Parts: sequence; C-alpha cells; structure tokens
Amino acid sequence: KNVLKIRRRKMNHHKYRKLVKKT
Amino acid sequence: SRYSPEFKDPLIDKEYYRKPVEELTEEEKYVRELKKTQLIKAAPAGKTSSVFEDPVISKFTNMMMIGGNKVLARSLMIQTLEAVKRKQFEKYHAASAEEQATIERNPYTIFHQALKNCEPMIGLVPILKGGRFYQVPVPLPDRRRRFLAMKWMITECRDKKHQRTLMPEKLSHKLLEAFHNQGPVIKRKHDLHKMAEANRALAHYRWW
Amino acid sequence: EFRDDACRKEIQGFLDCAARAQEARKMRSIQETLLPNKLNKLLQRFPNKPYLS
Amino acid sequence: TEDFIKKQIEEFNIGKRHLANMMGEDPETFTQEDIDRAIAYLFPSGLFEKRARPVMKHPEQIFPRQRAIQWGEDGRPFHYLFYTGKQSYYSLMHDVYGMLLNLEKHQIGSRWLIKEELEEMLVEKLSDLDYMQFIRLLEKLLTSQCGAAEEEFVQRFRRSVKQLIEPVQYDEQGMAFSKSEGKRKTAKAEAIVYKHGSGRIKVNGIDYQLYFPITQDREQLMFPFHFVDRLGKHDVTCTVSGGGRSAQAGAIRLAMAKALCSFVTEDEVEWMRQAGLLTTDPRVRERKKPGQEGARRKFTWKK
RNA sequence: CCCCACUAUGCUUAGCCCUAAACCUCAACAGUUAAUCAACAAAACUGCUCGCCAGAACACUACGAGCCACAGCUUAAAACUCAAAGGACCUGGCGGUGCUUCAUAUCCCUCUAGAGGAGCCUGUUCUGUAAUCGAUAAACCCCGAUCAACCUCACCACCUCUUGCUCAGCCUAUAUACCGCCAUCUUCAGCAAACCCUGAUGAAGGCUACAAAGUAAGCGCAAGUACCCACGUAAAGACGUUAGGUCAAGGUGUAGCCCAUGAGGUGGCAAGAAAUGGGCUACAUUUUCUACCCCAGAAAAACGAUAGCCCUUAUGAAACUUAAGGGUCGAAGGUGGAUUUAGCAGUAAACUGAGAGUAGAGUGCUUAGUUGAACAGGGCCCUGAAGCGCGUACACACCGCCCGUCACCCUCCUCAGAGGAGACAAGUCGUAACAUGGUAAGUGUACUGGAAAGUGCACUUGGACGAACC
Ligand SMILES: [K+]
Ligand SMILES: [Mg+2]
Ligand SMILES: [Mg+2]
Ligand SMILES: [Mg+2]
Ligand SMILES: [Mg+2]
Ligand SMILES: [Mg+2]
Ligand SMILES: [Mg+2]
Ligand SMILES: [Mg+2]
Ligand SMILES: [Mg+2]
Ligand SMILES: [Mg+2]
Ligand SMILES: [Mg+2]
Ligand SMILES: [Mg+2]
Ligand SMILES: [Mg+2]
Ligand SMILES: [Mg+2]
Ligand SMILES: [Mg+2]
Ligand SMILES: [Mg+2]
Ligand SMILES: [Mg+2]
Ligand SMILES: [Mg+2]
Ligand SMILES: [Mg+2]
Ligand SMILES: [Mg+2]
Ligand SMILES: [Mg+2]
Ligand SMILES: [Mg+2]
Ligand SMILES: [Mg+2]
Ligand SMILES: [Mg+2]
Ligand SMILES: [Mg+2]
Ligand SMILES: [Mg+2]
Repeated sequence: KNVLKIRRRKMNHHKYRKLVKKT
Repeated sequence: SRYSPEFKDPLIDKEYYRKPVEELTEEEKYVRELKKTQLIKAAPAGKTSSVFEDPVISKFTNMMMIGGNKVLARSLMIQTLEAVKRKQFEKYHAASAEEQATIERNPYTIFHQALKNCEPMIGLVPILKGGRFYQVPVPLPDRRRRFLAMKWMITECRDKKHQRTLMPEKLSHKLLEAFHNQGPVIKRKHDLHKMAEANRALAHYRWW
Repeated sequence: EFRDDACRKEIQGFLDCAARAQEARKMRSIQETLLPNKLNKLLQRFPNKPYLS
Repeated sequence: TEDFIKKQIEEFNIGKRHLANMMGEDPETFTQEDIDRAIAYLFPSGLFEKRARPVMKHPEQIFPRQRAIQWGEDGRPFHYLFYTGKQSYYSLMHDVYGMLLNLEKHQIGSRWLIKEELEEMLVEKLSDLDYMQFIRLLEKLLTSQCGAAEEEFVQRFRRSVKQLIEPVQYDEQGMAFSKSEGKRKTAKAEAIVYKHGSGRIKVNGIDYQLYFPITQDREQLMFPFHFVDRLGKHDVTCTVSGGGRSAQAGAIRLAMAKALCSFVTEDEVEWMRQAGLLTTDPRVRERKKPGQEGARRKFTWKK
C-alpha cells in the first residue's frame, strides 16, 4: 500500500507541533 | 561492399605458390585445395609480386596521401628515400674506414628502424570505473604501435615550424634523427612514456 | 630516463605479457562460450509446479 | 478443383492447337518453348518482372498444387495421422524413425533441400524448427551406415550442387597468340599476347613506358607477367578505352592475365586466380543519392 | 547529504514519562479440511466470547475530564466543505532502474576530412521600412524556389472598374474538418480481421521444439525488380506516434467580403545595428605561376576575394543594382575554444564535366566521371536497442504528479483583535513524497531549520539486494 494517509497525518502532526511551538 | 562475403582477399606471394607439394602439411594442403574452389577478390592496384615491394613504405605513402593524390605521395616517398640514401652515402664517403663499417646506407632499413624506434610501447586510454573516465596506461597492440609511429612521423613532418623546407628533406632529416634515436618524434614517444609513468598509479582502473 | 635501449629486457617482457593477456582473453571467451541457457532448458523440462492439476 | 483443372487442361489443348495454327507451325510438334516464343511475339510486354508478363502455360504449371480432400463420404479421414494436422510431415518422420530403428537393430556432390522444397513435396506448411528436426533425423540416417535400401529413400531429399582458357590463334605469319578482354571501372582493354616475344608491350600503338608514365601503372602491367615468371618472354599489344590512367592500367592487367592464361600451365592459371589476377574488379563508382552530398556523405546535420 | 571536533543522550542508581509501522497490520478458546475462493497477502471456514467499526477531510484536532505528565499523553467531537475518499489489480508511459547481449560509421575511445577562428555567397532571427506568406527541436534554416529587376507577386502607396475571363470572384480565417503529397521513428518488424483457449466467463493474457494453447487470411518484412552479379546502392518500408507540414499546387467542409477581403494599372521595399545555420574560397611548400597532363623551369612574406571601385560585353523594352570578362586593390587570416557533422571502399577526401530551371541569373540542387585512402579493435558514463525482471501516488501519461512557507478572497469553528480548518483560487521560494524520486520510505520521540523538511536513537516493509557455483 502507499503511504498517502500516513503522509497526511504526518503533515497534520508537524503543523500542529509547529503551531504549538509558535503559540 | 561490391564483394560478396564469399570473396576472399588474394594471397599475392610467389614463394607461397612455388612451395614444393611435399613440404605441405595436411592442413596446408587442405587450405590449398579449399582455395581451389573459393572466389577471390581482384588484386588491389597497390600491391604486386615485385620483389622491391615494401608494405610498410606503401602504408606510409597511403597515410601521407592527401585527397587521393597517390602519384604525389609516392613521389614524396621516393624523394625521401633518395635523400636519405644520398645523405648516408655522403656521410660514408666523408667518414673514415673505422666508422664506415657501421654507417648504414640502406634507406629501407633506415626507415624501418626509425619507425621501430618511434613505436610507443604503452599508450594512454580512457578507462571508466564507476562513471568517470581516466587516462589509464595500457599496452598498445602491434598495429596501434606501428600506426602511432607512422602518424607521429607524418604529423611532425607536416608541422609548420619547418618553413620553405620540402617534405622530402624534412622527412629524410626526421627519419635519420629517429634512426639515431633523437628528434621530436622520439621526444614525443618519451613524453607519452613519461605521462604513462606519471599516471602509473591508475593502472588498476583497467579491467581488461 | 626512458631509454628503451638498456630497458629492452623489461620492455620485451611487458610486450609479451600484453600479448599473453590478449590470448588469455580470447581463450577465456571461447571456453566460456553448466551454462545458464542449458540449465534453464533443463528446468523448463522439469518445471516447478506450485499449483495443483 | 479437379474438374476445374480438367476443363483448364482441355482449354489449354484447344488454345495450343489454335496458337500453332496462328503461327503456322505443326500442331503436333508444338512444344512449350514454341508456345512461349509465340506468346512473347504476339503479346510483347516489356515488364521487367517475368512473372507479370503474359503466360500461356499448362494448368499444372499455372495453378498451385491443391491438397485433395482428406476424408471420404463417411467422414473418416484417410491417413491415420490426419488429426496431427501435419499428416504428411509426421508420416515422413514416422517412416524415417522406423528405418532408424531397423538400422539400429540390424547393425561435395549434393545438399539438403530447403524448407521451401520440403514444403512443396509435402504440400504442407512447416516451421523452421520442424525442418531442422527433420534434417537432423535425416543426417542421423545418413551417418547410420545407410545402405542402398535406405539410400534410395534418402536421395529423394538430396539436391545436387576454373578459368576458361581461351583458344590459341595464329596470325598471318604463323605466330601463335591469345586474345582476351578485361574491364576495370569504365576502362575496357583488349589485349593480344604472343607466345614468343622480347617483353615489348605496345598500348594503343604506344610503348607502355610512354603511355603509362606512372610507376604504379607500369607496376600493374608488370604484376601478371612477373607473377608467373615470364618477364621478357611475351609480346603484348593492348588497346584500352575509357576511364583514367589507373582504371586503364587495371583493365589492361586483367586482359593480359587472361590472355597469358592460354600460355601458362593449369597450375599457374589457378595460382594467378588465387592471387586475384583473373577476377574482374566489381568496384565501380556508387551513384549519388538525392538529399545528400555524395554516395555516402550526408549533408551536415543541423540539430 | 560527504569529512572533522564535541555536548545532551545511549551506561549505573531512585523516581518519573506511558508513546511506536508497540505490525506477524491476521484477537482469545475449540474444531474441520468438506463441499474453495472478489484481488493481493500468510488457503477456506465453523462454534463461542470480548474489543472495535459504520463516506472523506476537519481530526494523533477544539472543548471537557484524568494523569508526577506543563510545547505532554489517554478519551475525543461539531460546524463549514466534497461526491467522492479508499483497497487490490490490468495495460501503457516513465525510472538520475537491475542482469545479460549489444549499437559497426555507431553510444565512448580509436581513423580520415571538416564546422566552431577569417572574407564572401546564401537562409533564418532581430532591427528598419508603407511594404508578403508558409517551414521554424530531432523531423526548419541554398527550406516551398530544379530560383524574386518589371512579370513572377500573393506585399505597400496612389489611381481606376463593378454581372466583373468564368452560369462570377476571394493567395480571406480554420492544416485543431479534410482529400491530395509527405516528414518522423523506419539505420524498425511488426500490424492483423475471423476463430479457439486461459483467467471462477474482470480489465486482460496466450510461450518453452526432448515443446506446456494457440490457428491465422490479409498488409509489411522477406522474396521479386532497376542499375554492373546472386554483393552493394536504389526502390520498398505496413499498423500507428507527433491534432507533425502544407487551405499559398489544386480541390474541398465550415465560416467570412460582394461599390471589395474581388479585378486592373503605375511606382516602390525587399536593407543591415547584430546574432546565428549551411556552403565557397583560403590561410600555402603534398604550396603558387607557367608548359605538359605527371622525368621541367621559375615563385616563395609571398599565399590569400567568387569582396570593394572603374570599364566593357551577354540577356532584356528596362542591369549602379543579374551574369561573364578585364582593369584596379592585395584586404581579414596564418589551420581555428569547449562543442559538433559525415564517412565501412571505389567509400571519405580532392578534381573535372553535364543537366533541370531562366530572356538572363545560384558558391544552390540533380547527376556522370577520374585519382582515391586511414581505422575497423576495445568497451557501456552519456545517448540508445533487444530480452528477462523490479517500482510506480503518472494515464493531458516525468515537459507528469505533487508537498509546504509567504502574501490573493468566501464559509465555519475557537477566540482579547487574532488563530485553526475548508473551499475559491493565480502567483513566490524550494523539490520534500510518488522510479532505488536522485540521501528508500515511514512510526515514536528530541533538537534544529523560510519552507517543504534535516539529523540522532529504536522500530516497520507499506523497498530492493538481481535469488546454483561464480
Ligand atoms: K574550421
Ligand atoms: Mg492537513
Ligand atoms: Mg516490535
Ligand atoms: Mg501520537
Ligand atoms: Mg491532544
Ligand atoms: Mg484539554
Ligand atoms: Mg558518426
Ligand atoms: Mg567561419
Ligand atoms: Mg520569413
Ligand atoms: Mg509562422
Ligand atoms: Mg508592379
Ligand atoms: Mg515584383
Ligand atoms: Mg487578394
Ligand atoms: Mg496535420
Ligand atoms: Mg530510400
Ligand atoms: Mg523489399
Ligand atoms: Mg499543428
Ligand atoms: Mg502551420
Ligand atoms: Mg485587393
Ligand atoms: Mg574583383
Ligand atoms: Mg543593352
Ligand atoms: Mg600577391
Ligand atoms: Mg525529491
Ligand atoms: Mg528519498
Ligand atoms: Mg528517518
Ligand atoms: Mg541539522
């Protein structure tokens, strides 16, 4: 199987961690 | 090629055909009997059975030819041989009997030995290991060695450093220098050998 | 100083060894020519049957 | 079909009689060669392809061999190997195998017919590998000490596979000579070589050293005589037209060699042929082709 | 990413933390192998029990709650949005894709002659003008043109005619409607109707010669044919690819003008700031001039224009603007950088004719002939080919798809204004993911960085390692 769902989740998590760091 | 693959190059050699039948091994007799029923290419207009024929000089003339001027190339070759012979005769006459024994006057021998001296033993070839080509040293087969010697001779004679000096005299002088193991052609052979030695460390880059 | 006159022996050895190398290449090529092709023919004759019949 | 071919044969007989009447020849002794000549005269066609030209041949030669129906009214095929689809080929293979079994139990003149010939014999379409299999089997049969009983069969599949010395003529003064011709490029040379002479060679009425001031051409003239060790033994009168100096020299060389063949022994003639002194150089100028600089030179490519 | 140094950290003790692609992605227990089974994967099921699931995204998120956790973990929504998202396969394209064998003037080296440097001829782009059009990567660029002074001419300026040479006309748009004729792979050998079989009767696939499901008309190759052989060169070269070229050969569908986008007359541009493609001439001593067509004599700092200027002649009604000849001048240049073209033999190279077309006109094209070579042996980085495979998120098919930041607007949610999500929607910086995606990808966690993301530690294959010995 491809990892497109995992990639979507990875981007979500990365953006969330970045936002938490920012604020 | 207007000749079908069944055509074989002729063998122009009087001694080969005049060889006694009893002196022929079974394979040689088989070869002759087979050739008795094989198509043969017509003899090219360059080589004959003449006893004065010299394949090396013929090839040198061909290499010296420019634009199909066989007459002019042969003229230059014969003029060079005559000049070499005249210079050697002059040295022989002007030289004392002690060194007259060693002084050579055969232009054909002088030419053969000059080319042999010019022959390079090792050349530089691009060899590739991993995706990069390097000027790896490599032995040069006999054909390549002879060709390189002849081409170096011809190019050095053709250089523009010698002005108003006709090719006969230029080539005679260069051939004499090579015979005596000197001159720009031998210098070029030594430069090739020096570069090969300098890149000796890359020998393993060769795979064959 | 790259004067072959007094290096004649080593130069002749090098040339003979190069000629022997080419001869060895030729003999090795002809000798190489069980072969994978023949072995694949044999395996085709007796194929693996990972299914039923 | 068979009835169609029979009607065609009747038509051909009637038409052959009619054509014989037309040409005035005897209908009885009218042969296929006569029919072909008469048709070529009456229907002149310049079409290069001979097959495209008018033809009035026997229906047997015209129509292809049609395979007859392979079963009877009851539907049962005739040959027990019918269902193989290659009954004739496999019958031949079966017979060869039987002969090989019997042989095993008991104990430059021809070639093997081509696959097309075998197909024609078997009125069936074969394959390269089928042909190779059959040829291997036949070769095994040949090697297996095939006697007359087997050789009679084998030969059904076998297909059968030196300079022409000129006659020596005599001049008015009784001197013997030989005349020959040779062409090189555009040069054509006719050479007359006398049996006895002092080596003189007169080309176009001119001495050879004057006609061919080029050492290469003089060497080419020398090459045949020098090869057979007959320098100074023969006089030559040559006439060469067309081409340049080198083409003329080559043509004269070929003509002289061919003429001298009449005066050298057969072994010497064969040696000359092996040396290539009797082969007509087929190398001629290659025509220029449109859209390119020369015969092979192409116009400078512009990426 | 690669190299070096070094810290947290990996280690021990005592506590925390409580997360993994924590996956053998296959729950515990008992049983069966019988009548199989969407695909793939690790064969199909039966009974019983618990846990969990009910379109995607929002979302490993907000809020609430619990916790030694204070940028955390567990549980976990809704609103707005969409008609899809997804899983497994088949065919193709592609792979900075693997093994093997190769390219035969061919991909690299190797051989010869060139271009890339100079002048000139010519084409094109750009500029210029009132002053055509078309080709324009291989497959345009001495190309339509085997040819432009007027004509040709379709262009521009001005003038003139209107049932007009035509039972009108249009060189007006559309080659992305076409016929016609072709370029291209093709320096290929395959395209194949009609049947049969396999796959559970899915898209699809169809071979092993000691043969295992293919048979095949037809087209092509081949064969046959022209030239000088049976060799070679021509010719031929299918089905398809590039909506490749041509509406300007002509015809033609559609559309458009009809006192003009039609027709006729006079005159006129068709040049060079400059770049670039092809060719010719050269740079000379294997050369230059002469005689001859190859046994010579002079030249040699001169060699070198087919350009420039003047004159004459040829054609024409018209010549400074076309050609030839002569005179005059003696210019740049001194064998050319990376790069690049062609050639396997009567070839490359050099030289000499003839022809098509014109009244005349090319250094262009077609073609005949002469002299006439060198290398042809090694290999697979780049180009490519075939076979056998592998991967695939591409299918407009890698000139693809696609991720994130920054600013471009509308809806919803949380919120003291600001954030988050989604959509609309064109950009900027990268090229992170999909091929070994050019550093395999990803999970947990920590640090770091415009940004996709980099790295450390452990884990997963949802990668491969080419699957006898070498
Ligand atoms: K150049
Ligand atoms: Mg997201
Ligand atoms: Mg584990
Ligand atoms: Mg988590
Ligand atoms: Mg949370
Ligand atoms: Mg909370
Ligand atoms: Mg090439
Ligand atoms: Mg130039
Ligand atoms: Mg134009
Ligand atoms: Mg255009
Ligand atoms: Mg006009
Ligand atoms: Mg005009
Ligand atoms: Mg008009
Ligand atoms: Mg088109
Ligand atoms: Mg052709
Ligand atoms: Mg053909
Ligand atoms: Mg188009
Ligand atoms: Mg167009
Ligand atoms: Mg008009
Ligand atoms: Mg002039
Ligand atoms: Mg006049
Ligand atoms: Mg001068
Ligand atoms: Mg990337
Ligand atoms: Mg990567
Ligand atoms: Mg990682
Ligand atoms: Mg870092």
